[PDB]
Amino acid sequence: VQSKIGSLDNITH
Amino acid sequence: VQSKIGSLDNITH
Amino acid sequence: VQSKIGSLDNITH
Amino acid sequence: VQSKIGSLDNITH
Amino acid sequence: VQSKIGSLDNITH
Amino acid sequence: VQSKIGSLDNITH
Amino acid sequence: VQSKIGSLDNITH
Amino acid sequence: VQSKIGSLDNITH
Amino acid sequence: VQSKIGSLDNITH
Amino acid sequence: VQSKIGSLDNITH
Amino acid sequence: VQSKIGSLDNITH
Amino acid sequence: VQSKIGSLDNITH
Amino acid sequence: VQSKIGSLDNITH
Amino acid sequence: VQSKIGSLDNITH
Amino acid sequence: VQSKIGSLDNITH
Amino acid sequence: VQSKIGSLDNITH
Amino acid sequence: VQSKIGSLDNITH
Amino acid sequence: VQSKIGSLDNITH
Amino acid sequence: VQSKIGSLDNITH
Amino acid sequence: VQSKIGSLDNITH
Amino acid sequence: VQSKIGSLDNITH
Amino acid sequence: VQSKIGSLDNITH
Amino acid sequence: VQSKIGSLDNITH
Amino acid sequence: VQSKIGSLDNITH
Repeated sequence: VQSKIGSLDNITH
Repeated sequence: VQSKIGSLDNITH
Repeated sequence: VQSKIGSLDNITH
Repeated sequence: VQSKIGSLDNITH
Repeated sequence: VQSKIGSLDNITH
Repeated sequence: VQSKIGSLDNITH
Repeated sequence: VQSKIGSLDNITH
Repeated sequence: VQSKIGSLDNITH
Repeated sequence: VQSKIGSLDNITH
Repeated sequence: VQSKIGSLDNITH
Repeated sequence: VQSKIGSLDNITH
Repeated sequence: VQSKIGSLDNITH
Repeated sequence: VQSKIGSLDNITH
Repeated sequence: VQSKIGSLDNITH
Repeated sequence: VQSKIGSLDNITH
Repeated sequence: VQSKIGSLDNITH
Repeated sequence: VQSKIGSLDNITH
Repeated sequence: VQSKIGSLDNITH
Repeated sequence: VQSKIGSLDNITH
Repeated sequence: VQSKIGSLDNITH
Repeated sequence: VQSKIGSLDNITH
Repeated sequence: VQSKIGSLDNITH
Repeated sequence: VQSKIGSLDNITH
Repeated sequence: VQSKIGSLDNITH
């Protein structure tokens, strides 16, 4: 509700 | 509800 | 409801 | 489910 | 569930 | 569940 | 979503 | 979401 | 979310 | 019962 | 019962 | 019962 | 399941 | 389950 | 479960 | 929900 | 929810 | 919730 | 209910 | 209910 | 309920 | 519901 | 519910 | 609920 997700997994290999 | 998802998985190999 | 999805998986190999 | 979601309700008497 | 989520309610008498 | 979440309620008499 | 309400009831008596 | 309400009830008596 | 309310009830008597 | 009701599932292999 | 109700699941393998 | 109700699960292997 | 009802109402008038 | 009812109401009038 | 009811109400009038 | 599941009702009026 | 599940009701009026 | 689960009710009026 | 089991497995080796 | 089990497994080795 | 178990496992070795 | 009610189960290895 | 009610279980290894 | 009610269990190794 009225929320936001920028990212969950940023995986740099 | 009135929410936003920018990204979930950003995987750079 | 009144929501938006920009992206889910951005996979650069 | 059986809710009121993302709505506007105006009443005048 | 059986809630009022993200709504506006205005009443005038 | 059976709550009032993220809402605005205005009443005038 | 990205909308506007100018007014709902304009009443002159 | 990114919206505006100018007014709902404009009443003149 | 990133919204504005100018007013809800403007009443002149 | 044993469902997926209004949910989001993302699986990356 | 044994469901996924309004949830988010992200699985990266 | 034995559900996932409005939750977020992130699993990275 | 594997049960028996002899009688429910015996009404002598 | 594996139960028995002899009678519920015996009413002599 | 494996139980018995002989009677509930015996009413002599 | 609001049901009668495997029950017994006896009503003498 | 608001049910009768495996119960017995006897009502003599 | 607000149920009768495996109970016995006898009411003589 | 009013039944009988003589045997299930008679194994001779 | 009013039953009998003579035997289940008779094993001779 | 009013039952009998003669035996379950008769094992001869 | 999802039960084993008034049943017999025999397993031999 | 999710129970083992009035049942017999025999296992032999 | 999730119980073992009025049952017999026999295990032999």
